[PDB]
Amino acid sequence: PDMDTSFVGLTGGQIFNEMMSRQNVDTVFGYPGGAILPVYDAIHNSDKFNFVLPKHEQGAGHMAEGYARASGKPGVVLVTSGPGATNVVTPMADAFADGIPMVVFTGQVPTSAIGTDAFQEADVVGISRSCTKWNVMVKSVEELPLRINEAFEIATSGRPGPVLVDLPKDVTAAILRNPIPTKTTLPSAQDEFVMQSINKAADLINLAKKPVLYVGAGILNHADGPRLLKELSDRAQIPVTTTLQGLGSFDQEDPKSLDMLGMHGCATANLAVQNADLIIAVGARFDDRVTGNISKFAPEARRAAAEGRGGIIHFEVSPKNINKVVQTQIAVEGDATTNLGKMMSKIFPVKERSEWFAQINKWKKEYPYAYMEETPGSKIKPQTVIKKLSKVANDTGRHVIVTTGVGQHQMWAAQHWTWRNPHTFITSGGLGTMGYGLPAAIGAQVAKPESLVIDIDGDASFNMTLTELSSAVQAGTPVKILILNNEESHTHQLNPDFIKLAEAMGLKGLRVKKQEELDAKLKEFVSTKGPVLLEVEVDKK
Amino acid sequence: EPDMDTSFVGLTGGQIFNEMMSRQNVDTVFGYPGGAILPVYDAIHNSDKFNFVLPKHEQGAGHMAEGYARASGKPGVVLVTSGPGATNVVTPMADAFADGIPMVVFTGQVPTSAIGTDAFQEADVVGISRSCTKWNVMVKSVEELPLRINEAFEIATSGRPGPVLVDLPKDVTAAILRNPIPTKTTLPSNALTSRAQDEFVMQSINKAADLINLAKPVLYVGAGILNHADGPRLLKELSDRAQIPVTTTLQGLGSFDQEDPKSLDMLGMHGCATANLAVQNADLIIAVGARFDDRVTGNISKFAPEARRAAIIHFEVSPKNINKVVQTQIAVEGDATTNLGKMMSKIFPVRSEWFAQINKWKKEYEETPGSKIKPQTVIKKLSKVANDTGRHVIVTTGVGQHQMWAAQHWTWRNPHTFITSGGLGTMGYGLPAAIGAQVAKPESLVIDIDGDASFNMTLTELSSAVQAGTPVKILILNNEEQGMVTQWQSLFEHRYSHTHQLNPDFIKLAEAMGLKGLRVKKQEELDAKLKEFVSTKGPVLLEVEVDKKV
Ligand SMILES: Cc1cc2nc3c(=O)[nH]c(=O)nc-3n(C[C@H](O)[C@H](O)[C@H](O)COP(=O)(O)OP(=O)(O)OC[C@H]3O[C@@H](n4cnc5c(N)ncnc54)[C@H](O)[C@@H]3O)c2cc1C
Ligand SMILES: Cc1cc2nc3c(=O)[nH]c(=O)nc-3n(C[C@H](O)[C@H](O)[C@H](O)COP(=O)(O)OP(=O)(O)OC[C@H]3O[C@@H](n4cnc5c(N)ncnc54)[C@H](O)[C@@H]3O)c2cc1C
Ligand SMILES: Cc1ncc(C[n+]2csc(CCOP(=O)(O)OP(=O)(O)O)c2C)c(N)n1
Ligand SMILES: Cc1ncc(C[n+]2csc(CCOP(=O)(O)OP(=O)(O)O)c2C)c(N)n1
Ligand SMILES: O=P([O-])(O)O
Ligand SMILES: O=P([O-])(O)O
Ligand SMILES: O=P([O-])(O)O
Ligand SMILES: [K+]
Ligand SMILES: [K+]
Ligand SMILES: [Mg+2]
Ligand SMILES: [Mg+2]
Repeated sequence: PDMDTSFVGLTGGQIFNEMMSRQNVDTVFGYPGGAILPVYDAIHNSDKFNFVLPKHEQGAGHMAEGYARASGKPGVVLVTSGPGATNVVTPMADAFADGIPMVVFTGQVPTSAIGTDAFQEADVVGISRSCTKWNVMVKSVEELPLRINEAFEIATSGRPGPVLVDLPKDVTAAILRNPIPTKTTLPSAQDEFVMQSINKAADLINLAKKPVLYVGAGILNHADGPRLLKELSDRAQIPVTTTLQGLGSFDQEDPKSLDMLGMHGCATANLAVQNADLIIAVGARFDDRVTGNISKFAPEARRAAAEGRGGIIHFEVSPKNINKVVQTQIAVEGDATTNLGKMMSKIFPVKERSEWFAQINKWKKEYPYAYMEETPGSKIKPQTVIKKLSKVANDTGRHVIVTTGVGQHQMWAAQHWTWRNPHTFITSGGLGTMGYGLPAAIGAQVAKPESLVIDIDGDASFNMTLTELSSAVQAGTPVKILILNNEESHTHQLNPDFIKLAEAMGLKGLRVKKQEELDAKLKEFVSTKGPVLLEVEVDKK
Repeated sequence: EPDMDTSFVGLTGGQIFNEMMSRQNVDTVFGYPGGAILPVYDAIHNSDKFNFVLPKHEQGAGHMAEGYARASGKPGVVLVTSGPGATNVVTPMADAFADGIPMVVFTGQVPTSAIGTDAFQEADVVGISRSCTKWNVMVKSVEELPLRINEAFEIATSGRPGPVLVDLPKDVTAAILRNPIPTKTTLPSNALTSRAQDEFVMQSINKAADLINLAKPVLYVGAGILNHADGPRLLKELSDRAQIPVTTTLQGLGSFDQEDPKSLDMLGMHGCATANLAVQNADLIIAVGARFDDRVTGNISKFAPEARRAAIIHFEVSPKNINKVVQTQIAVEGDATTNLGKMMSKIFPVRSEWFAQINKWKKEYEETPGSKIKPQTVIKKLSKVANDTGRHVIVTTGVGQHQMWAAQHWTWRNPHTFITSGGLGTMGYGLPAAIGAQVAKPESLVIDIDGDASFNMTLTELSSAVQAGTPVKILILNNEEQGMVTQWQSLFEHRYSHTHQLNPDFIKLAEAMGLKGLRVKKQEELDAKLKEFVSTKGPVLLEVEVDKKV
């Protein structure tokens, strides 16, 4: 057996510290507590890590999600036992539904006390079983490195997701006395069937006359995904449409872009999909919000399949989701980016699809998706605020990241903003957690310090977690908080004075009541150095 | 006909739910809207038969419900939507579970036909809340709705009270009851025994009643005694008769008037030193509605010397707790209060060497003008000011040093007046619990003695207080200068700590939320601000800059 002694003499806390470094972790979100003290002190006292403190553990969890989605790295959360652990359940469930990599470490009462109704003792492993890909309770310090490495491996492989590691106080406070297996300290057949599927899929794409790329979140789980997607779209001249969670993976300013697909997407995108002979699904799960009545989804693709000249190709990483909603002609199992890479050289270069694009461009100017404009001297419409802010943001030339709350403003943000860069739309889709906006924006800002981070929030959503406003100031994250306030069966909620709230929290507050002041405020909003909140009184829902 | 009930035929799940709440004597519901719970939400929200309290975050709803229950004696009813709505009430359920607080949580769920398909906002709530509820279930059909509701309330309020969860699929609550259902399933499972039951209990009651009289004793009373209306009343009678010293756990505070000369006050490590000794200088420890927390007896082995010989009576309700931590001599299973009445007769009226011994031990155990303000002084002065109003006063707190100071330096007199998170110790509990308590006792003066870090956890509920019209008095003992994490300290006792959270301007926050804000920086302004604080009509927040070296 290959043994290692480099950790002998250290405490669980220092080992934890060392393991984070080996995992390339430089940011940790969390809140202190007695049970997690040994680890907290180690991380909090090291200048090797940036410890971000929220005002509520839920904040830590959502901040970690924002961090992960904007960086591509797993979000690390550190909290204490009992209430500390239960306060991160929503964020774990949220991350679980959206497939976001997150590693949650929770302090626990001493192993000797487990199952005695000790103070702040909770069956966290049991509580988080359904909202984590995997969880475990470290039983001894020798086991610590192993569990950490497993946690990171699982959280970042297959469909990314959250994992939880329960850390008993006696275990993290103990000192490693014995050497441990070297393997456990270092990070991390059908191979033929998959290669066959890649060939078959290449054959279908080369064969297609009116193909469509239906792209989702999966393409963002690899740094080169968006690049290879563009390459494939250019090489075979294939129009590209994305899901809500796929926004940003393809430049919407590109001529081949169909924009968002679904009951809330562009008519043109929905048409291309209903008329296509081949649909190439890349990192998307065919949600009914996208497909509509499944039995009537992609009729021309079905016909092609029936006649042996098309159908549906699905690049999926999870075997469980293959053929789950729709029967597919071909399924390429595994990482979408990797497989698109292996398939590129097999794709026949297509000079043009004049007819297909003619029909598409015809629908574009035939169904110009536009909301109901605003009548002079009247309540400001939210879609307008978004279309405009998008322009103002764009004029700065900076990299822009957008987070949102949950509600009507969420869909408007998705629809009326012009997406161009990957990892720039961070919204809660799977679970739809109100209050996500602010903390996710803070975490995204910590991940991309130079980026302009905007949170397009709703008034009710914003109230859920507005206490994190002071956390933004403390963390030095200059997030731009936009609140589309449409508050005048019918649950009228009382809102605080958002501007006075902001000032009370330590930020600059701005308000807009009339159309004649919107443009100036939007510019000041985006131009302000430091965190700032802008409330725009908008027309009732 | 008592066989089938037809009164609900034709109604929707939502109206049935509405009717069931009435049969359960529910007039208050805390919750937040969402698509999955819409059918029920609309029914409750549109009825003037119920007061629907809206928080800004579901966690607020849960803690508000706990405060409501502890101050009223009734179960706290919570109504939330699926997914995030359900997961946001997990902490409050875990909190209520640890402190044995009756709470009925109703969560909207995706249609039964969609269960297990990863539908939008679908969560295995029954699985998530299994370890933090006494019982839970997912209603499968509208005919089953009345049954589950009655079971939920029965379980939440019997044995050791606790939280229960009822998962409500949208299609089920939106459906209309077409067929009749058995009357048994629609009648509340409210609350007779046999000679076999009466004898078994009476047996242990007498055996215990003997070991009592035949001894010279101490009452170790806890939260259990407050779970019966006439609980504390019989506690006094049993202390008067045989002249017995009464000591309470943190959760027992208020069960016995600390004015009476027989009060040993609070027990445990952060308790009055006198009590800890009296618990040793006692020949017989009469445990009443307590669970011997290790925080009450660290040296489990060195616990109760004089009582460890001539035979530790235990009036417990859950057999699963008897002889599961400490070792008892006699066990009087069942409701404490009830078993006390069933033992009042067998008690021989009356001790002088007992008091003298204590009074001495007790008689054996401030700030200078110009220096920092001490928390203890704030609490003692506030207790006095509160008392001078003559009103019924209820106190809630956050979690931390201020929690223990509130317990120690306040003078407890009335039952159901100290509402603090002891079992789970949930920071952020103060404000929402105070709002719920206020809704339960509209005429009571409700004070939340909070800490700055704890208060930040849930300060968004401030606007909820204004909206609900609850005139809660929020006291924030801000000691932000000392960190909330100790690195090291002094033996003989300074504290060096780290991790300081940046607090917002509490006064400007209050004003922004719609309340009156007050601040105290110097000792020379404390008394006036305390009086204004308590005298202000409407919700008000008072921040007192306190010494970080206390
Ligand atoms: C009222 C309402 C309206 C909505 N309208 C729309 C709409 O019009 N259009 C729209 O798009 N959405 C809409 N949504 C959102 C929608 O419900 C789904 O949440 C979302 O579209 C799912 O997107 P996704 O498939 O890209 O991501 P996910 O649900 O995260 O699924 C990603 C898929 O990719 C797979 N995957 C992950 N990583 C990899 C990898 N490395 N390699 C290969 N595969 C991988 C996953 O296993 C999974 O199958 C709406 C929601 C609501 C509440
Ligand atoms: C920093 C800190 C310091 C603390 N210091 C102290 C301290 O010094 N002293 C202290 O006491 N606590 C202290 N606590 C609180 C402590 O952790 C426990 O939560 C508390 O002592 C439990 O009190 P209890 O047993 O009275 O109530 P519970 O924990 O609620 O237990 C009640 C018991 O009574 C039973 N019961 C319930 N209803 C009935 C009924 N109707 N009839 C009969 N039996 C019934 C229950 O089943 C249970 O066994 C502290 C907490 C913190 C965070
Ligand atoms: C934690 C949580 N509670 C409840 C819901 C149900 N819900 C979905 S959208 C919505 C209202 C959103 O209001 P607001 O944030 O103001 O946005 P708007 O739709 O007005 O833009 C609610 C209550 C939810 N998604 N999450
Ligand atoms: C939700 C939650 N997170 C963390 C803890 C750990 N914790 C216990 S006391 C405390 C600090 C309390 O600070 P404050 O509220 O300001 O009170 P003080 O002790 O200063 O009076 C913390 C962080 C907890 N009990 N609950
Ligand atoms: O300080 P805690 O984590 O023991 O409450
Ligand atoms: O309104 P929701 O709960 O369906 O998002
Ligand atoms: O309080 P500190 O340790 O974060 O500076
Ligand atoms: K767009
Ligand atoms: K006292
Ligand atoms: Mg709104
Ligand atoms: Mg404090």
